[PDB]
Amino acid sequence: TPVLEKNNVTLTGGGENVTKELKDKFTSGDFTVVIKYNQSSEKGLQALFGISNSKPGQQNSYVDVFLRDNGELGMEARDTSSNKNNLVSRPASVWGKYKQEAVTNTVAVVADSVKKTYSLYANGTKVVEKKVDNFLNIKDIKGIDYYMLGGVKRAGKTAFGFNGTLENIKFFNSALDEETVKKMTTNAVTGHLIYTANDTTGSNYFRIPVLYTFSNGRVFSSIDARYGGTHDFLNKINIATSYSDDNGKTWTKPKLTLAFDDFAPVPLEWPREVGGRDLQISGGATYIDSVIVEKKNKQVLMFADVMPAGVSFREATRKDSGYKQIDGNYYLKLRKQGDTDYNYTIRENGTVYDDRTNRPTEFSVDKNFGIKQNGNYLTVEQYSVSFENKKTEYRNGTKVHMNIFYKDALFKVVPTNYIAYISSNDHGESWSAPTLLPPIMGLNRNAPYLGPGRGIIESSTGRILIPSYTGKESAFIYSDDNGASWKVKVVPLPSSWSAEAQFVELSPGVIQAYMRTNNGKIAYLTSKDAGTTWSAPEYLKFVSNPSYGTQLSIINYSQLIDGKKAVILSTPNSTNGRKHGQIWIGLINDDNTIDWRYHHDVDYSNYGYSYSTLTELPNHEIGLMFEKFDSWSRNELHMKNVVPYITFKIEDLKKN
Ligand SMILES: CC(=O)N[C@H]1[C@H]([C@H](O)[C@H](O)CO)OC(C(=O)O)=C[C@@H]1O
Repeated sequence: TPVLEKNNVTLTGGGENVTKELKDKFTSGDFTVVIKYNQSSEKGLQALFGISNSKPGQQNSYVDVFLRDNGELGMEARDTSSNKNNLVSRPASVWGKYKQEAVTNTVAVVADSVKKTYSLYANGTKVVEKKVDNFLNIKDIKGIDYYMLGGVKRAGKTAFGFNGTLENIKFFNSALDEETVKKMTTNAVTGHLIYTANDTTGSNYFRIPVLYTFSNGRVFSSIDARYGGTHDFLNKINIATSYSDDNGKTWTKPKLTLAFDDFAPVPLEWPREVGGRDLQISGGATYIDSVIVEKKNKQVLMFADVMPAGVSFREATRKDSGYKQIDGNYYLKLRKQGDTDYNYTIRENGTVYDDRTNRPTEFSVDKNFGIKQNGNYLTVEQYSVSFENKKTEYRNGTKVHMNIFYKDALFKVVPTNYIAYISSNDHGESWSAPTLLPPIMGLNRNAPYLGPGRGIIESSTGRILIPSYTGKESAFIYSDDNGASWKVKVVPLPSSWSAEAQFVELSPGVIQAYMRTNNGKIAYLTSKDAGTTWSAPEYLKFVSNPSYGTQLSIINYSQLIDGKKAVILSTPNSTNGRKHGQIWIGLINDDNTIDWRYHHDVDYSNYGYSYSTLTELPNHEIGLMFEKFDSWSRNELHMKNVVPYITFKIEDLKKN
């Protein structure tokens, strides 16, 4: 039970002395503090409480828990005379505002001198636990004489003044156990996660959210389940899905939808320290960056990039499709172990052919790229990962089918990237086996890289359009036969853009592709013939981002706003990083120019905001899922439970 509990303490920098209440309560020196608070101003460094030596010369002798204006939660524990200075923290731990209101967060700190660890919790998640060599509890700091809410008394002055309301604050004179404190910090923020660390997927990490609303009124999500931290590469990544049959209120437990099993779907504690965060899973095959579209006949497509083990955006040969042309048909090449050339193709029924003799072999390749010999599966041992800061990838005794995308395969595909698609006839309950896309860029070129989010059906032609990019060009993958066959329009860009794009239709036959660039701006290209030819790029005047850029989301909206047809855009908007998420409403004019009339800031401007996805809910509200952190920063790698789902009414989005 609490040694002290206070409530509804509103403050604006000044703090409140509780020295009389807490002096003499902390017998061992260990402590737990749980704080339910909301901020009225996020600016500056703010302490939720402070325990200090207030006397002159002793300003580096204190304990506190602090909040930064970018959502970082941390704690310090410092002693002047021994020059001991502990700082434990994690970025992107709290929420600032939501729809014009200060957000209530619940955070906690645990100091355990037996373990020599400081632990921090926020909103149901243990955001960090750190064993420290120079551990300090309250009794270890010389001359503690001052205990304060909403600041730290340093040399008789109030430092780090907190602005807001401490709704409830509990001080305990012992280290409370992990599961209790997780429970105490659980609140409404906790329930905005669809995908959670070590849920049904087995993944501790997630990135690249996608939302889509189907014609039947189901709302559907896909996401990258990234098992080896959040690294784009190298990594072990599956695509997970989850859906809602009630306008987004409740969601199904996540299922794996695209996955390889050369590594198992298991939780790994990826090291965040500078010395380990660069580590990667190197040996594992991957699906990455999903795109969803619903056809006119209500069948659903999902596309994803496919990386064989060892291959990424970085390693993939750019000069080979992985396909061969034989009598006007395209067939995937394979290289057998011990050969240097690619002497084999996969042809009809998955039969592996020796191209030299033009004869079928005894080998075949199944619908999931698994290898058979005489109609029986070849096997390989699955890998596990183990730590200590010593990472090892090792064979674990479990047998899985040998696969042409694996490290230990007898027959291997060219080490480049591919695109695969799967189809569903039951709005995402079940999915067909993956089909690899044919060499639409040419035989001597790797496939493009998907622009995550959604594709579209252009209404005047029924053309299906899937966005992708090469690093130098936009690659608009399309089908004019309701998805039976695919072509591409390649459009050279002004520079080396990572041209992650999304489409909107302005009017029949007129589409725009809005995309990331390498120049700091969002570009948009216009076609007035349903995607066949594209104008020169124009740029939005009101977004200004770092040169590297970030993925965006833009969707058509079904209902009139101010009597006009509308589009809705989600993007970060800050030259300081992947920060300052905004939702913009653009109203289409009769001449097909857009009036960008409204914008809404999702949280405060220094809070993290990376990849995002929008959908129109059946009730005509808006669903938003996004990466509430900076996914470019090397400081914000390998963080759990940082991809929330939130919703807006149009009237909410009109404000800011
Ligand atoms: C296929 C792949 O690697 N996709 C990744 C993409 C890509 O590497 C970049 O476009 C190269 O320029 O980068 C990012 C990113 O947050 O910046 C996320 C994607 O998951």
